[PDB]
Amino acid sequence: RIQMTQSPSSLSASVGDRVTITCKASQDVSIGVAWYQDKPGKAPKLLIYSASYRYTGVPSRFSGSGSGTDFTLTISSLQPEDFATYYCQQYYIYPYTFGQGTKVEIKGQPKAAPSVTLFPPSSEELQANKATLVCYISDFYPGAVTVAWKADSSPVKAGVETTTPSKQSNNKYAAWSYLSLTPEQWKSHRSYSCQVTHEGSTVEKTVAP
Amino acid sequence: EVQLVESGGGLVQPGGSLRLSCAASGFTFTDYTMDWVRKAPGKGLEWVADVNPNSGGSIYNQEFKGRFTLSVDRSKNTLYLQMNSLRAEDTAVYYCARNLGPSFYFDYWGQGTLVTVSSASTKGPSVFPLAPSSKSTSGGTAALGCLVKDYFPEPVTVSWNSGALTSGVATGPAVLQSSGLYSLSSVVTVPSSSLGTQTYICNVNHKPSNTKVDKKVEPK
Ligand SMILES: [Mg+2]
Repeated sequence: RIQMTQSPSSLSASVGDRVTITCKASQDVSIGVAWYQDKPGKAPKLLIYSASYRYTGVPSRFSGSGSGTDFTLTISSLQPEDFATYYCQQYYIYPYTFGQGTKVEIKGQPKAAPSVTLFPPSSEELQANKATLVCYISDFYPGAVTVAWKADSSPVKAGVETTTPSKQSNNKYAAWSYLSLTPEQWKSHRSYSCQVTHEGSTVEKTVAP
Repeated sequence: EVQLVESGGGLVQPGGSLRLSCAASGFTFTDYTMDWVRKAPGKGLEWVADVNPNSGGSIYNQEFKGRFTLSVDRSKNTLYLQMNSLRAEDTAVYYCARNLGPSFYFDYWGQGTLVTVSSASTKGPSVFPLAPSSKSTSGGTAALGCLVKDYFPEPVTVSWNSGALTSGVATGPAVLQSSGLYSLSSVVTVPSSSLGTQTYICNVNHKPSNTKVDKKVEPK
């Protein structure tokens, strides 16, 4: 029955920017609203309760406001460590509905071209009749890349899987791409390459049996 | 401080049953209300159930009534969530949490446990070394790693040297392959001279198959 409609779906803002996230309750919930911060791999952390009360340890750049139906979470001066998904929740009326979340990303941080490390198939894997090349892409910003693979000089698209870039630190991303081959395909070419495009420029690494 | 520790996650077949537990410490267990809250992929947070550790009386969200049972063991400060008639839609990270009185906001949370509801079999990983060499060395820093292939369900965890090695470690999210199995890798960068003086071992834990693998990664 009761809904908590949170907005926007996501936002990207620079370090030092003021960011605002809103939530609309479908009925009057007075000040019975809480806000949480959720980072990948970690449990949600309580930031705010009673709509505007900051929990122990929470930096003062976080503030909440509103009462009745309209609620706002404000971050006055966005910091790199604020990269997370934020959730509103109303907590008095069953079933204590959470909003759908707002993903906050940081833009405008120093740009960095990727490093590319390409690992050949291990001898153990080849002996198990399998082969995987692992392309490890690191220390890049912003966190968008595209990956292309080559067998000798020509494109290979079969057998490729690539991760979505993950933030490794307050400032850099990593990503992985995998090329699955047969041991015969691996051994029969002069080389294979992983070519990473980042902001219109490429870094390519090559391996050979 | 306050601690909440879950156990019980893993793979369950559709229609099956699974019991989670939460071990609480660092507060008067009977002074508070205990909860479970879940986070499904793509979906946000959903409160599941709460229990009064005194009476044992429980309240459930609509979709869990008659299906889930919350219970407590006062003597070992432990809460039990018994889940029956599970569906693919119940795949989620399950958290135990704490609230006070009629304010159902949660100041303390457990670490979460991932429950995957699927008709596929569990499958432990095949772990292969990604050997350091001159070809993976740049500016005197060598990259080495481990490739954790073909497992199901998530998750796997990876540490290095039993947790003694943490700086320069990058452990990637998993990829889902066409085979329906996951793979991930962990890569660590270290000084080239350390390849002769330090042993490097990746410690892989795949709790859903009760499998641990410690793979020595040797230079080649
Ligand atoms: Mg999290």
